[PDB]
Amino acid sequence: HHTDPMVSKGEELFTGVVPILVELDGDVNGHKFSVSGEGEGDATYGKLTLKFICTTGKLPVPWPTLVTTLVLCFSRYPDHMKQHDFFKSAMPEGYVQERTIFFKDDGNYKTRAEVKFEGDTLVNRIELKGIDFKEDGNILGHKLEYNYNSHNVYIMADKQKNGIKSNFKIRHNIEDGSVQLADHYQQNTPIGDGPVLLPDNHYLSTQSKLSKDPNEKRDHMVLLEFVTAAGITLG
Repeated sequence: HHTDPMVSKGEELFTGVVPILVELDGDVNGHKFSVSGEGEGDATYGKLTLKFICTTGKLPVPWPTLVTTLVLCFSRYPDHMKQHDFFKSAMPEGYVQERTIFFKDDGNYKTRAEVKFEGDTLVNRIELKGIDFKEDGNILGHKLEYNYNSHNVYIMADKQKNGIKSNFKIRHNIEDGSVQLADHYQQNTPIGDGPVLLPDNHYLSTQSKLSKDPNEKRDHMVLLEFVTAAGITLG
């Protein structure tokens, strides 16, 4: 029950708990790897629960560096901001999410993902290419703590592309107390030709907890993530 049928369409796709599939194929400095993830999203609470498995053995980069790569349609948009929810409005046909992630004093990830429904399942299919990493650096050397700092991300409309853009900084904690900066540049465009909601500037607030499955012998990450939109006030 929103007065905007365009909003009603997206809210209906995401009521209740929605199953999620993630499939990633990566290549970082010639180390090829794959990751499969499964879980559930509950967009009413901006809540995601996912378990990822490296299906090619040991992950050649640290799990925290892949959190942002590995479904913003599950973000909680407050009622007064639902007319700005691009991610759900592009569903079910979906959207393309592209990033370049610059690791300060190290290499970069380039990622391309298609996020869309396959039946009732929300699917995130990703290709990742990483180049120019130091083989003894914080990434290829696995020197980052297994956690994730909370942060806020500014979202802007990209009118020319009928989508959105976002640039933001992730600070990964290094095992010695320092931080490893990951500068994200992001763009999202609809897969379909139909209309989407293009947003006013706002931000997404995110918190993530990383854990392990004590019964799991494959290299894996359990992820609990909350994402909530904010920065537009209800006067």
